[PDB]
Order: sequence, then C-alpha cells, then structure tokens
Amino acid sequence: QSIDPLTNLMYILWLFFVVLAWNWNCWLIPVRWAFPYQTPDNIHLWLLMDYLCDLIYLLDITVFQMRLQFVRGGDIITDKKEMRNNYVKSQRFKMDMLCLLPLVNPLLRLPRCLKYMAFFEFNNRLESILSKAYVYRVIRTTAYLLYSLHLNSCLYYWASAYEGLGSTHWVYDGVGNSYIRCYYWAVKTLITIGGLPDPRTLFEIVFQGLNYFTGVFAFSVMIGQMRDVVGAATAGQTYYRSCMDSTVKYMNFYKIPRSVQNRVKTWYEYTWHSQGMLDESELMVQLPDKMRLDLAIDVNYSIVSKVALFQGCDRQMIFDMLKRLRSVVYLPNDYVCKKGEIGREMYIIQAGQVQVLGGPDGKSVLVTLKAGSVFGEISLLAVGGGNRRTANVVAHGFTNLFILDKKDLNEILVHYPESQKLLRKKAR
Amino acid sequence: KYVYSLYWSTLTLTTIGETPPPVRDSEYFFVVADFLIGVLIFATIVGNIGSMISNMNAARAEFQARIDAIKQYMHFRNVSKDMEKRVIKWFDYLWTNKKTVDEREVLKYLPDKLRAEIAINVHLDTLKKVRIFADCEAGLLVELVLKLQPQVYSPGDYICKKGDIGREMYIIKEGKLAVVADDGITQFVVLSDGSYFGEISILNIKGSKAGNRRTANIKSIGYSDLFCLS
Amino acid sequence: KYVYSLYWSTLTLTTIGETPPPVRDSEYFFVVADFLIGVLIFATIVGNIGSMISNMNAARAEFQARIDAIKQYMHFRNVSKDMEKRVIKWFDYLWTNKKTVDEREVLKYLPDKLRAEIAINVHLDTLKKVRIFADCEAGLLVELVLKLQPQVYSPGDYICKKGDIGREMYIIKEGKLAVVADDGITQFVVLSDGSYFGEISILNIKGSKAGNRRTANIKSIGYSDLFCLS
Amino acid sequence: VVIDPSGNTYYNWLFCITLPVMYNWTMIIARACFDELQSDYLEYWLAFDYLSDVVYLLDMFVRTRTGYLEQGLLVKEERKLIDKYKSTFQFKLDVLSVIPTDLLYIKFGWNYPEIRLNRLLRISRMFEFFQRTETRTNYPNIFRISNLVMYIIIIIHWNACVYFSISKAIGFGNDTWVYPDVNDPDFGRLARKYVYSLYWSTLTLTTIGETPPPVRDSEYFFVVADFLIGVLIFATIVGNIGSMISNMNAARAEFQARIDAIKQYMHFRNVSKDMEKRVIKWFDYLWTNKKTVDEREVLKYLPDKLR
Amino acid sequence: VMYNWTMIIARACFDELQSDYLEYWLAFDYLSDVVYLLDMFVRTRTGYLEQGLLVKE
Repeated sequence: QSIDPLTNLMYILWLFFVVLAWNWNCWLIPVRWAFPYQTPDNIHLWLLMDYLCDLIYLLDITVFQMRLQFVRGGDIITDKKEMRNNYVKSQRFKMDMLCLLPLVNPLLRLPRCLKYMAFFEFNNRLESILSKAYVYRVIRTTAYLLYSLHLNSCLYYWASAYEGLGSTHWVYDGVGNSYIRCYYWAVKTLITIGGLPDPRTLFEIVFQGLNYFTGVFAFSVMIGQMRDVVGAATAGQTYYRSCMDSTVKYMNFYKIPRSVQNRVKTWYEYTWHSQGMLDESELMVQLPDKMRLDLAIDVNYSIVSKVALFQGCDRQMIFDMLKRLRSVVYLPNDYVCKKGEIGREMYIIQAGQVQVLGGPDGKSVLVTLKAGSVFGEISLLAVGGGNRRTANVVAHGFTNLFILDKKDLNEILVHYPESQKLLRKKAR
Repeated sequence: KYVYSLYWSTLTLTTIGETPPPVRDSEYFFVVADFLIGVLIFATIVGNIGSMISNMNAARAEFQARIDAIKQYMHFRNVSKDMEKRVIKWFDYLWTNKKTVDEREVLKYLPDKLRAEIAINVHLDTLKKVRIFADCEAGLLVELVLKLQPQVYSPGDYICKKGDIGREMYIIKEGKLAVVADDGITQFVVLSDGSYFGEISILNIKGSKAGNRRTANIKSIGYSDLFCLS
Repeated sequence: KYVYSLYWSTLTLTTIGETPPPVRDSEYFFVVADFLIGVLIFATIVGNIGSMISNMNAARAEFQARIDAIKQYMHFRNVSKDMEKRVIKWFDYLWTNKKTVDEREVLKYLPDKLRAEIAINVHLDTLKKVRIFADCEAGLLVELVLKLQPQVYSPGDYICKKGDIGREMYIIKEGKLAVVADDGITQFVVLSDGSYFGEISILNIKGSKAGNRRTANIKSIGYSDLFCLS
Repeated sequence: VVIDPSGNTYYNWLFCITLPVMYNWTMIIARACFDELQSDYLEYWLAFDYLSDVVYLLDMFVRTRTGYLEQGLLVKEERKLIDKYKSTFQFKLDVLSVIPTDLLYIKFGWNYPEIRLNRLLRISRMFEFFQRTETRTNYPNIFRISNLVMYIIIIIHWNACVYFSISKAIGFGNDTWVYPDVNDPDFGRLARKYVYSLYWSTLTLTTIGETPPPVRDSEYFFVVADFLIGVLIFATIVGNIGSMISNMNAARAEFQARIDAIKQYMHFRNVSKDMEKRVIKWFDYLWTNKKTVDEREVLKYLPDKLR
Repeated sequence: VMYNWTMIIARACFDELQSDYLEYWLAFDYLSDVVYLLDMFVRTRTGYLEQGLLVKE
C-alpha cells in the first residue's frame, strides 16, 4: 500500500513525531553532556525516551519511510515495487544508515543525529498545507536563535565544570538550577563581552567581536524575516487600497458627482470582500491553459450545456464560450437590461437573484430568476441592431452575472461552420 | 510604585546589564523571558515601519526607474540634447502636477456599467455638442463615450500639420489649441476647451474633397489634454 | 599601543558604552560622533541583510501569492473538491520540478537570433522524425520549429477525445500518453516520447475520409509535456 | 514678473527660505533652554532674527507672485494669484508665523526667546525644498541619507535642550541624574553644558541605561519617553536604509533573476554547452555595456507624440 | 474592552490603587458590564448579506 509523500495527512503527522524526536535528541544531548541531570532517579526515565527515540528513528529508515510515491518522466510510480530499490540508492538512505548505528556521552549521539533533511521536508509539507505559513519561517529562526543560546550556555557550563565552581570571576555555582544561570550568562555575553579595564586574556577579547557579529547577524535575520512577513501579509491590502485611492483621485479630478462616487466605492468595497481580487482575468492568464479549461468546465458548464439554443453543437464551441465568459457584479436595483435596448449579450446567474420589472405601468415584478438561470440567449443569434429588448430587468441585490457578448460569439463562430449553420437555421 | 516599575520593565525588555543581577533563581526566568519577548516585539515593530516606509516611497521609485531607463536609452542612441531636455521637462511636468498614472489603467477594473456612468459624467455634453452625434440615440452616445482615448501634449507640439493623414477626431477637454500657418506664425483662430476638429474626416464619405488628409496645421499653445476617437 | 586603541574603537563603535566616560569637553562630541557612526553602520548591516534575504527569497513569494490566489478563487466559486486536489497537485508538481514559469515568458528576454538557435537546438531532431516532414526544406523546418507551442497536462486529462475539430499536431516531448476507448478504461496504444498523432489532420487533404475529426480518445497517463503545431 | 514654480529661480528661492526656517528650528529652542547663549550673543540674534523676519516677508511676497497653470497656461494675473494664495491653509500658517510677537519682550523680559516659537510653522517650505532637491540631484541616495542624518541631529539637539531645561527646573545638583552643577570651573562655561547635554541626549535616545539612573518620578517618566522616541527613531533609520539598499539593488536583482530563469530553462532542456556559454557571454555583454533594458518597453512609457 | 485590558492588572497588582479609587472602579465596572449586555443586544440586531439582500429578519 504505497503512500503519498504529500497530502496523505498521516505522513506529515508522523513526520511531526519524528522531527520532535530529533529535536529532543539535539536539545537533550548537550544538556546530558554538560549538566549532571542524568541522576539515578531520572536515568531510567530518560533512557525509556531514548528507546522510543531509537524506535521512531528506525521507523524513519524502513516500513513507513519505505513506501513513498514519486514521479519519473511525468508518470507517478505507485506500485510498491520499484521504489523499494530507489530509496536504498537515494540520498535519504545515505544520510541514514549512519544516524542509527550503535556507538549519554557527547560524541555518543552527535553523529547519531544528522537528519537535517527530514526536518526540511517537514517544513516544506507545512508551508504546502498551512495557509499562514509566513510566520512559520520566523518562528523557525527564533528556534534557531534559542538553540544557539542553548549551545552557548551548555558550553559555558562545561567550561565552568572544567575550571571549577568558584575558581575564577566568570564561573558560577550549582546551588540552584544551573541551566537557567548559564542561559542568562550566554544571553548577557551575547551583547556584553567588552570592557577596557578587564583584559581577561588574548583568547577572550579576540572572539568578543565574533560573538557580537553572530548576534548582529541573527538580529538582522530576525528583522528581515519580520519585514518579509509583514510585506507578504499586507501586499493585497496595500494593492487594493492603492487602486481605490487612485480611482478616487481620478474621479475627484474630474468632479464626479457624489452618487456615482458612492456607487463605485460600494463596488470596490463589496468586490474586495468575498473575492480578494479586483479582477479574475489577471489570475487566469498566468494559469496553464488546461487548468483554465477545467475551471471553466467545472464552474459554469452544466448551466450552458442545458441551454436550448446551443443544443446539438459540439463541445469545443461551448468550451470556448466558457473560456470567454466574463464575470460581473451588479449593485442592488441596477438595470441589467433596459427596455428598448440592443441587448446583444447573454447573461447567466451564478449567485443572486434578478427580477423582470413588468406590469401595467412598470415597476411591477412579473417573475424572478435565481442561480442557474440564463436569459437573453435569443439575442446571440441576431444581427446588428435587431434585438431591441422587450422589458426591464433589475437586480434585486448584489448579483453575480456571467456575460457572453455577441461579438465574442461571432469570433468563436468564425472557426466553427458546422455549428454556425445550425445556429443560423435556428435563427431562420 | 508605578513609574519605577514601568522604568524597570523598559530596562528589562531592552537591556540585560543595566539592572542588578537577578540574585534569585525565579528572577532569572523573568529576565530571560523579558529579553526574548522584547527582542521579538522590537523585530516586529522594526519590520513594520520598514515595510511601511518601503510602501510610502514606491511610486517615486518606479518613476525614477522609468526616467533612468529613458535616459539610458537615449544615451546609447545619441539622441540630440534638445530632445533630451524636452523629455526631461515632460517627466518633470508629470511628477510636479501629479499625472503619473494613466486613465486607462486607473479604470481597468470597474465593470462596464460604472465605467459608462463615470465616462458619461466626464464627457457626454461635449459629445452631444458634436454636429454629427447631435440627434442620435443615447445607447450610441454611450457606446461612443467609452471609446475616447486621452492624449496630453506639450507647448509647441503639433497635433497635426497640413497634408497629414487624418483618421481621428479630437475634442479639447482642458487646453488651448491654435490654427497656425505653415510658417508657425500669424495665428488664425484659437480653439479653447470643449471644441473639436476633424469630425467630417472620421467617417468615410462618398467623393469627399479632402479625403483623409488634414487641411490645416494646428498646434498647442500650452498643455492640451484632449481626447481622441479613432 | 595599537591593540588597546583597536579594542577601544571596536567597543565604542558597537555602542556598548563600556569605555571610561569623556571628561574634557573634546572627548564628548567625539564619542557622540562615534555613536552616530555606529548607529549608521548597524543600520547599514541590517538593511543590507534584509535586502539580501528578501531578494534570495522572492520566487517562493510569488509562487505562494499565486497559490493562495488560486486556492481562494476555487473556494469562492465552489469548484469540486476533486478538482481542488488536482490543481493543488499540479501546482506542487510544477514547483518541485522548477517548471513554474512558462517557456514563452522565460525566453522572451533573449534576442531573436539566440532564441531561434536555442529552439533549433532543443527540438529540431524530433521535427525531422515525423513522417510528413521527412523530405522537407530545412528553411521551412526552422520556422516550423519556431512555431511550436508548449502544452502541459495532468493525469487523466484528455487531449482530443473523438469527433473534434482536429486542427493541431502534438509532439510528445516528455511524459506518456495513451489511446483509450470511448469509456476511458481500456487501453490500446500507449505512446511515448517523440511520438505524434495529429500529422494528417492539419494538412487538409482533398477527398480525405473523415477529415478534421479525431478518430481516437487520447488521455494523459502522466504529466506529458507536449508540443503543438497548429 | 511671475516666476515658473518649476524653473530655477524658484529652487534657489526655496533654498533662501529654507535657510532661516532651519535657523529658527535649531536656535530658538537652544537659546531659550540655556539662557547663557541668549545673554551673551544678544546683537547676533537681534540681527539674525531681523533677517529671518524680512526673509519670511519676502517669502510671503514670492508666494503672492508664484503662479500656477490654468488650461495648461501659467497664470500671469496678480489678482488671481493673490486670491489663490489667500485660499490655502499655508496662508493661515504664514500669517500666524508672521505676527509680531516681539512686543512681549517688554512684557516678559529679554530672558524669554520662546515667544518667537510661532516661526516654527514655515517648515513645510523647508520640506518642499528637500522634495525639489531630491528631483534635481544627481545621486538621490546621498542626499536622502544626509537629510535623514540632519533630522536625527535636530531631534538629538532638541532632546538635549529639553534635558537641560528639565535639569534647570529641578535644580543643578539636587541628585545624580540632574546636570551636575553651574558653579564648577568647567561645568558653568556654556560649552561644557551644551556638549554634555548632547552627550547625555545621544546616550539616552540610543540604548538606554548608560546615563546615571533617575531619582525622581518625573525623571523616571522622561527616561521611558526618551527610550520610546529613540526606538521609533532607530526603526525609522533602519527602514530608510533598507529601502535605499533595495531600491539600489532592484535592477541588478531583476537582471540576475532573468539570468537564472534562462539558465534553469537551459538546464531543463538539454542544450549544448557552447550555446550556454554564448548566452552567458551575451548577458555579460548586455550588463557591462549598460544595454540590459529592452527598447520597446522603455519607449512604451513615453507618450505617443514624444515617442 | 480597553479599560478591561489596561485597568484590571493595574488593580490586581497595585493593591493601593483599588483601595483608593474603589468607588470609581465600581462605577466604571458596572458600566462595562452594562455595555457588555448591550453588545449581545447589538450582535443580535446585525444583519448579513444573503445573495446581496441584507436579511432584515
């Protein structure tokens, strides 16, 4: 039963456990080496978690890690046969088989924790799935800085132990929890390692600039990740705002009246919500053509396929019309169709409701159409100025129509004569 | 009791050596957490004004990029100095009187109904004043209003000279054109805003006298900012 | 005499303030200027590192913007969940194999001569293997190579179906297509790289039996980057 | 008689009016907060104040004779120019800054220069200069970094003056946070005072704590306020520097991105290495000879007539 | 909400502030709960767009 490395929803959650175990090792080995926390009262409980870490590391070499579908020449291999030998010849098996061999002590597990690519793969999966993935990078670099401080404190504790508790000025004692003491020391020395009247020796003053540079580098990385995250978060808001005040400045320059100004501002605000984009074509053009075609045939294909006007035509025709459908949002009480107008287009309803304002003297609803209803298709087979609209059609609220202009139909018809003859026969 | 604690919190968030050492173990946790938390907020706020500042000066950045690209182009093409000063003055005018954005990309997102409304608000009376378009349907006049295209000129620029091929109709929105002779002097008439020319040549006429050919050299006195229909 | 001076310089310009305070009215503004220079320096490193990390992480930013935009669109228009999975898989495949940017946009920057040479290099041996273009002039074949267009597909996607207009020829560069019956479950011929099936249809032969109509359903079993000549 | 607001006379007059505005913004607070500058150099800053006032009046006159373009033609009518001037908030600000407030000298004494604090409103004119210069300069980055540095200098000077005024209000020597004393042989010299105030303000706006700790509540609050202001200042500085570096490197970054796109495509499709060398050499030729931009896209920006 | 955020931990920690200004704290504290109830009322009296119709039920 070959599993999917992506979107399996269980492989990522098990990678979570594996990266947690790897972090446990990478954070506990320095502590076990430096601090004498491996007391007889805790050695057994630590070594139990050590056994579980060994077992989960084994699970990351064979079994579940054994199965992984991949792609070769476009073809997805998911037969549980060929990647049995692909993994053993891959780099993933190379960084393994040395991270698990038997060999507490500092050098005991330092070569036994080297899976830096499994955590990167877990990262990639997280940013693939998680929507708010920008902050994950900064929390990653925060963990990096905290691990740097952890190592700097473990080394300080080792130095103090090798020098003696109460030997020189910089050493500490073990009356309390020495871990937080050493962490405080490392943090303090990350910015405070100078002092003219304290020439310690020729090996401490020289590297103070080095540690200050490391701190400044990490701090600049912090600031850069914040700035990138803020920019990525506010890009869409800034673009929408900029378009809005550019239109507002244009209209104020041209002394546009207050009412139409309110209408266009309402359109801007209502389209910014529930869309996130001011227009959909700029997104679609960047898309692959087959993706666009599938989107068109999965959004509004069944609505146009049941239209009685285009019955019996081929599929390429209707596919191309779907590709040339243009979305539009109408405000409440907006005259979608006016009485005595050319009415060349063909609207379909995808969200909202529209009403045919008829009656004895007008301003009277005759019939309301809902999502999935088309109207005006009889005009698509007309000629120049020969389909004067019959009545008035008004949008009840905020409606979402799909317009298909007659000129686009003519252009599409240019390439299809066998459907053109049928359409002209229907018109006749 | 409040202000000293506020100052101590400020010091603890900012620095680590400006306060007496946390002689008790539980105080070390407080100081370390304060340092990490404060560095987090400081990075966040620094990134915030960084992004804001980058956003504030961005139109200027693109405008300077356009100007630099222009100058490089006409540097490696040996364009004369007069044209150099003319285009530099043009970009100076664009930046000074804010006109960098064009009208076509400003309204590229609005639906056709709102575009039609704003467009008939901007110029419908002038189009109704046009002799040919006077007594025609409102739908046609709406169709002819969305097809206008802005064209902004500079002082001394020639909109058209005698003998040129005419396939446009020009309506002066906010400008002052003048009909000059072939020598450029001896002003004949001055066309203020709201007027138009080349309305008979925009439509083909059986046996027209001056077929698609201008019969008068007209130029801009100052800036023109007129609209054209093809 | 130099080590002490260098230590004082590197402690004053890092704004640590561990040096003895100025006492003689001339060290004061010297230290003030040193603090100013240190502040400007630190601003320089932080700005340079931020710009470097922004530039080095820009392609992922645009790809994430496009992926979030398309996900939001497909959630807004209530597309099928199966298509959601298909589109997400197609995008992750395109990012994994570094095929995100379409070839036309990628090659738009190159000059015409270099673009033509690269196009001849990449696919002109394959265009000489098609039956119709075996004995053909090389000058025409160069233009035909220049006219090829890329087409990327997905598993289960149909290329031509049956009874279509049939106005294109497809050259399988990468991937594997398949010829299936009307019900896409039974397989007859599984084509491979370099093959082609729309050769006769484009050249409309007089009297051709069942002209410009595909006679077999062709579906992509992999991702099948193909090239089309219209 | 009317001067083009885009010409060269307008720019040099912008410089000429930027001079006294900066002089006021820098010296008024200094000679009000110290009272030894004000006492010693009386006639210097009588003449300088007279010059600043007459330059302000000349700026009013120039703004009455500036001119604007109507229908694309610059207006050359005095009445229209005067009415256009007397319609903006700038006219109100200028009138507020030009009222004679020196009559309070007889009412408040010659020890109060704060009465000339209404002149700190023509700063917009100064801002205008630093905009126009930014358009006319050869290398904008150097000018903008100089402007930012000058702003930081002005803020630090204001903080030093405020600290000295607070120290005087509390009393010289009342505690270790205040200014030491005015009776020392060196600390009562008006040079030591100003330079030490600058040192303290710079050390306080920047990383906090190095100065002697506060004693009283007002000092405790002032230290925190200065820390907040310094944090904001340093964030603004780093944001400006980052924007500078990004703007300078944007062109090279985009050209490099184009190159990596081409190289990735040529690594995807198996291309002869000789053509890889040829295209790389072509891109290097484009970069070295400053021909990296496309002519068509460059000309797209221009209007049709100029094109 | 602003008052309940920056003026509750200042009394849970500075026992003198509450002991001194108890009457003002009680008044503002009851006002806060009254406005909280009115928050429920308003939230029950807000519409929402259904196909752009702005439901008013």
